[PDB]
Amino acid sequence: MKGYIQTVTGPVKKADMGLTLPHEHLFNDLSGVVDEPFYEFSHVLVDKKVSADIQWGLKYDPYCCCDNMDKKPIEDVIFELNNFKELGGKTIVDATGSSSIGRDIRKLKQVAELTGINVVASSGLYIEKFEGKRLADDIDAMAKMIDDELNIGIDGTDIRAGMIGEIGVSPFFTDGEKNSLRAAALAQNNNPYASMNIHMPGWQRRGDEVLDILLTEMGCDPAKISLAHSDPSGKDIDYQCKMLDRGVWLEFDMIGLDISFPKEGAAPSVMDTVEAVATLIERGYGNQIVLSHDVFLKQMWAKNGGNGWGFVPNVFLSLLAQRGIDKTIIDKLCIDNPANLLAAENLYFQSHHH
Amino acid sequence: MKGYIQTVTGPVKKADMGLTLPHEHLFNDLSGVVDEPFYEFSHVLVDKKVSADIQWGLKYDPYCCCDNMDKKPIEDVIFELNNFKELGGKTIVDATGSSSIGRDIRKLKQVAELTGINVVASSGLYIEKFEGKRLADDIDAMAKMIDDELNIGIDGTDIRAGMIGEIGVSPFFTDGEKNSLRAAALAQNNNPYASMNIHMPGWQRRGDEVLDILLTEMGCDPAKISLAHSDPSGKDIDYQCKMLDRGVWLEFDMIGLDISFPKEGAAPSVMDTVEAVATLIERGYGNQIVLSHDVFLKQMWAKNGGNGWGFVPNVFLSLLAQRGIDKTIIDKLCIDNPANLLAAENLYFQSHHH
Ligand SMILES: [Mn+2]
Ligand SMILES: [Mn+2]
Ligand SMILES: [Mn+2]
Ligand SMILES: [Mn+2]
Repeated sequence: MKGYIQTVTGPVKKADMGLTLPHEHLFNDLSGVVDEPFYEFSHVLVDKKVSADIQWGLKYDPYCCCDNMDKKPIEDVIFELNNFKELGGKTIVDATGSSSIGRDIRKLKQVAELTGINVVASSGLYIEKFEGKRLADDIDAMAKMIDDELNIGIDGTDIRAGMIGEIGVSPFFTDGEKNSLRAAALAQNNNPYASMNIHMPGWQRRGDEVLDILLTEMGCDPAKISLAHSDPSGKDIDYQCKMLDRGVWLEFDMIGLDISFPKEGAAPSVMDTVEAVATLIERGYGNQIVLSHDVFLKQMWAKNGGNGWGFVPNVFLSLLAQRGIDKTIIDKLCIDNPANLLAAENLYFQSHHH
Repeated sequence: MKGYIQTVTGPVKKADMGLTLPHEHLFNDLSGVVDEPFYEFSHVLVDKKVSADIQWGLKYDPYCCCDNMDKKPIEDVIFELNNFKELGGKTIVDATGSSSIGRDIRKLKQVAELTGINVVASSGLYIEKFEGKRLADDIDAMAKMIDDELNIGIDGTDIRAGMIGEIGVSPFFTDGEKNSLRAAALAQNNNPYASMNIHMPGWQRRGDEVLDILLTEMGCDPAKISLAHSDPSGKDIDYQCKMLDRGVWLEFDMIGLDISFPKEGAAPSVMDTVEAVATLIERGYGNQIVLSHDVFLKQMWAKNGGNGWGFVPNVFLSLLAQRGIDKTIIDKLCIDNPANLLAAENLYFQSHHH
């Protein structure tokens, strides 16, 4: 009851969230993991500024380009956000939950004030590759940190997070990552409105072991848990329905990503995901799906020839409609659904303790 | 023997062609078939100038945008060509073979002179949708026209074509289109160095009936025939090998196209085509494959965030190398192969008659 989201400028009631994107990165910095150029052509990308003129290459080796991986200028973030705003965009979640990946709580507040968009910050440790020993801390300590960031503030400020995540599960699902997941669960069970977004290794099928921890062991409310990067398992209907049957949300947050990673594999096409999401809706699971773009690289901005933050509510929703999905469901996918995931009260834990 | 290509500034010997793109459009104009906006979002595209900022939409409804479909400014063509030149690009084929689709023989010559790139013009009637009654002419008359454009010149000039094509076979393969194919065959059999490029309905499997006409009926040299738009049949190995076994070239000319057409279907991904082409090479057919981009819309230019004319020799070739194809074959795919298709002498017809 009384569902709401804690934004960077205060609480917003569930009914007031409107068109919402539940998994994006407004301010992140991946500067400490620029990769060496992977291919013979990649060397020319390395020191170049991201623009439309190098999409040809960035779509095959995004991580070799320093600029692509560097901090995001506020001017550029606001320009791209004004795109979403023009379509009736009202709320956006920054899933940059850790200093490991450049969370910038003060710029998030700045952008909310300038644009009037509801901006939700996150708290959560990422994969061991970025976090190192931070995942080896006591689970209670890690949980306390997340609890403080949700209820008191971040980085010495009074600006609070509204989501737990994105919690890092790597393709190696390390013992530290498992510890991190347990800490996130403890924090969630102390915070009646907080959803938990899990970064999944999308080209793997690790959902059952993740949910054995969150659901079976830690006793979390499945309706407050979302599995990120579900997109690359979209052809695997049996796996996806198995997860949905455990009561969690599947998040297709790579819509319009349009990049091939030299290691981890190539992102599904928009049409691939249209078919997956449409088939899940036909199977009765429309009320358990959320959609986003996971903008996390400068190449993804529309001003650079990427798809930006308008693509899901404008293009993808139109594609679903052409595929014959009913308008009533389509209208829920980017409004009611993310509002319920992010803001509905937990059914198992309705008190916040000290 | 003595293989060569007739370019817009004169003959170039086969050995001097270098890095060659055998299927592109430098100057074309599709202004008379702008489609109505297909989707709810498409209306904003209609009157906008193509830029990186509307790729989001043009990738799903390219033909509704008037600017995208209009004539190509020479400044823009030269900028994009200088990209290819920088990679050692030496020769490019404009497959705009008809006034129906805006062939501009004088601008082709202009660009060759300004850039030093060997530019090959084409002669050939397109699909009935564009050509109408022009396909209902006497086959001998149609053949004479193609013969004159190869040997005397185009549009009152002394600038000649060097390729027959792209010959229009629509998804309806009309009687007119069949007539057009026969005229192209007659012209080829009178022109010992001219290759014939057939626009195929790529999401269909019409190759056997096309080749029954060209090969069985008209007696053409299969080694001078290329089937365009083979890309969307790349998963259909049995069909593709059946065509290759008849001795013709398969052209994968949609590499880096990255567009979904609302009717005809979505283009294969670059990685899809990497796998198809690699598997054909592993099957022994590497000497029967050519590669191109089919740049035909302003959205495809690199300056707009498309992949431009550098993508095949830079990115695709690197991808094939990562997939473990041998360098000796990779070096042939964009040099020896297109030179042989375009410039080798016909084995069946070695005299030009009047
Ligand atoms: Mn993630
Ligand atoms: Mn993310
Ligand atoms: Mn064509
Ligand atoms: Mn073409």
